[PDB]
Amino acid sequence: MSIKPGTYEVTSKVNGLHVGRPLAEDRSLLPKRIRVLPEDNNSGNSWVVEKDDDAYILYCKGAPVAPQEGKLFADLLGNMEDKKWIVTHQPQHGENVFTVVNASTEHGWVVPADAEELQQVEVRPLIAAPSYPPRYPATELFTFTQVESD
Repeated sequence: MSIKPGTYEVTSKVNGLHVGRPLAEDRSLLPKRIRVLPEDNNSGNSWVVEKDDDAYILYCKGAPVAPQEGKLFADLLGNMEDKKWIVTHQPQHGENVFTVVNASTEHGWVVPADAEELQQVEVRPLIAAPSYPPRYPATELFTFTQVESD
């Protein structure tokens, strides 16, 4: 698996849309949904990927992301558990394509095939064709494209 630590733009293979947080959110410290974004509402969504021992912590607009009740959020308060992710290259699906699977829950990022703009990214057990290598549905695949920073 693994991925080089650094700063990345992330898109869903389902629709090519960026994943992250939109321009406008409440001023609360409530966990913020990570979403499929419209093309006109996706700036400031270069994720930071940091190695964390054997896994990765993934920051969107400076907050680490974590699963809760089967959905993906940015943790603004800091009390969310399960912040480590296994990020694995799936070269059979393209050069910069990855699955993202929680290191503790074993559930991975999923964008449903019929996701709408602004819909929240899910976190579910991943499924794959029993082929060699396994072939993942696009709903579980993400393109991580290294940027510079900001």
